[PDB]
This record gives sequence, C-alpha cells and structure tokens, in this order.
Amino acid sequence: IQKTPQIQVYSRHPPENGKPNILNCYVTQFHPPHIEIQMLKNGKKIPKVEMSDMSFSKDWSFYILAHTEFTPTETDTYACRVKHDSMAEPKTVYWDRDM
Amino acid sequence: NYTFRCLQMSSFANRSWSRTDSVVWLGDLQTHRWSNDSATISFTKPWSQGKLSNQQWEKLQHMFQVYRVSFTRDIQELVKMMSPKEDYPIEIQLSAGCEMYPGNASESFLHVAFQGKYVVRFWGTSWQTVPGAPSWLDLPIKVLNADQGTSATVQMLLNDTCPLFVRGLLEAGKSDLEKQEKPVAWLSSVPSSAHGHRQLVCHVSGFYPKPVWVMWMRGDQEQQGTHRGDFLPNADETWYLQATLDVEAGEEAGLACRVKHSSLGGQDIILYW
Repeated sequence: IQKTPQIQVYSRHPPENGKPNILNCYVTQFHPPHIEIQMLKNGKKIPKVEMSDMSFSKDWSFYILAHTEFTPTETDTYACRVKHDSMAEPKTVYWDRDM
Repeated sequence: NYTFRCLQMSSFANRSWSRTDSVVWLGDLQTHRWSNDSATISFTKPWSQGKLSNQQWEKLQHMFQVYRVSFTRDIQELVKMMSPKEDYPIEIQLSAGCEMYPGNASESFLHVAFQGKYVVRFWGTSWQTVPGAPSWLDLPIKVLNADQGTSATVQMLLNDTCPLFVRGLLEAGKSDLEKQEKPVAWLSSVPSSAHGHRQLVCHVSGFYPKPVWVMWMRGDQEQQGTHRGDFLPNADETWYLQATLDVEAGEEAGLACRVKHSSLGGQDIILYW
C-alpha cells in the first residue's frame, strides 16, 4: 500500500578531482509511484537531471534512476533529495567521494 | 533463455485524473515505452519492432491503442462497484510477457496487482482471483470471464503472439544483447562505528552483462567476509556493484580487489598497497 523509498547515490566512473563524471541517484522500493526526485549541488538544484522510466520489480515496488552530469571537487557537495507520501518530510542522502 | 516483460502502470486518483504508462524489457535491456501522453508505442532500440512488418506492427499497436482507452474506461465502471473498501486513489500494475526457453516452449504470464498487492491472473482460458484478493473482485471477474473475444484475443497474445514476437527480437537484438562491456574499478575505505576498524570498498562499474565476480584477496587467499552489494544500474544500461570488507588496521596491507568479468580474461587486481 505504502513504502518509503530506499535512496542510493553513486558515480559512473571513479571520481577524480576536476574530471567530468555522472552522478546516479537510484530510488527504489517505494509505492505509490508518485515521488519527486531532486538532485542538489551544494544546496542548489542541478537544472538538467535525466530520469529513466519508472518500472516495477516482481515484488511490485517501484524504481527509477535520476542522474546527471557532475564533476568531483574538493569544495563541492552533491546530494539526492526525495519527496514521497510515505515520508513525513524529504530525505536527502548526500554523496561520498567514494561511490 | 530471455524474459520478455511489459509492465503497465495505471493510476486513478479521482473521477477525472487517470494515468497509464508502460515500459517493456527484454532481459535487462529496455526495448519500448508508452507514455500516457504518447498515442503510439515508442521504440527505445533500433530493433524493437522485432521482425514485424510495419503493416503488422501497426495493426498490433492499434490493439493497444484500443485496449488502453478501454481498460481505462472500464476501471471507472469497476470502481463504482468498489465496496466495501471504497478508496478511490487506485494504483494498478500489470506484468505480462513470456519467458523464452530453447528446448522447452515459452512460458507466458499475466499478473495484476491492485494497490500493490497481487490479486488476479489470467490462467489458460479464464481470469482468476488469486488468494488474498478481496471479496468483491469475484463478481467483476465472473462477469469479465463471459467476454469470449477478449479471453480469445488474450489467449492469442499470450500463447501465440508473444513468442513469435520475442524470437524476432533475440534475432535482431542479438547485437546488443551480446555486447561484452568492460568494467572500471576503484577502492575507497570508510571508518566504522566508534572503533579503529575501517572497511575497504571495491567499486566496479560499466560492466555488461550482469554476471560479475568481485572478491577481496590476500595473495591467492580469498577473503571470506567480503560482502557483495546490490547491482545498481547506469544510464548507459551497464551495471554497478561494490564489494566491501571489514578489516582491522595494520593488516590492510597486502589485501586487494580481484574483479573477474566475461569481457576481460586477464582481470583487474587492484592492490590496496
């Protein structure tokens, strides 16, 4: 009926300061299929963020991959904010210089 | 040896706001899309028309264009007959498709989830309420089960059309389903809770197909204890996976990552130094 989205932030290539990359945010296990994904660079939203098409697993929960083009910087933070019915308030997981 | 699935998602928030989008997969590569706003199914691959002649593909797509406007309209009649659980915000999913076996036949399926719980199926020649499915759904399926045309048309799509279509694809798609994409790897360590024991992390990304071996090594010594996580996707339809190992300071020296994957042969051994 209602399930809180599990969130996961990770890069596409090994991040390296200054080198272009792609930041992936994989939201999952939620239900209903009505959630607003927002990708943030230091508090600001990134304008153009691509999202895949929403589909569901055989356990019927939904999933999606919002993602964008990013560059790792010693002074820059990135994060994925999720708004879902089943969350009293928005969940923001930030990204670690590892994933 | 592939699984063709076509997941449809209908959302009914109220009498005047419904949305049904769909998305098809051949294994783990998406081949099609049908956004509620688009009047025709969009291919998401060069070869998503299979070996279908336009005239026949076009005649097939018409079916769905008709089914849609209809399933959608009939849900509204359905919903009025929704006691006792009168609860308009209805989310319904439909997973249909067919697992393609070589020697064996293919296996077809049609599952329907109501409010995220699985409640009905199409079986052989008639639609049937699966256990746990609420009491009311019984009168609707019994009156639905009288539609010989639909249930004939279904037994066709289900039984006959689906495999016909799918082989075509394994044939034209052969190119991208057989692509051997090479992975990249990098390590990183994260300290644990309050204590001098951190955990080494091995990230491997950009590989395809899915099957990959990752594991921490100490020489020829395999580390029991390495814990492989979830396969996370990438926008290019490749995979991500990372294997961690909780160590203890001092003896992190000599440990390393051995990434075994089909596209390689002579594989990534990333020593931690």
